[PDB]
Amino acid sequence: GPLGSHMDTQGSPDLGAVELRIEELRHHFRVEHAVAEGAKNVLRLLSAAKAPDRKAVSEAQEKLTESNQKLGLLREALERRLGELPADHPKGRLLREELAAASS
Repeated sequence: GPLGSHMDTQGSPDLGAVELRIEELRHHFRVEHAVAEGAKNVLRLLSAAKAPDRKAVSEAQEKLTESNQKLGLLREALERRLGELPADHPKGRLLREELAAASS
């Protein structure tokens, strides 16, 4: 096969491709982090009642667990994602902050 040219080496991975992956990962992170927080609100809400509903606590605990644990894989995903992106790049800056707000 004919080869031996220069495709012109760039720094960092392809931004266009990785940013597309960023969009969905951050999407997943947001949607889960939302209900993860929202569930803690619910647990506290019902736990502050002298007589909390036993079905409602199960409802909350379940959706809480899923999002909470998944936030782990979503976060560790984003951790390496932003680590390959320049901080001058808008996404890289905000993703670091959103992960910082989460736990990192």
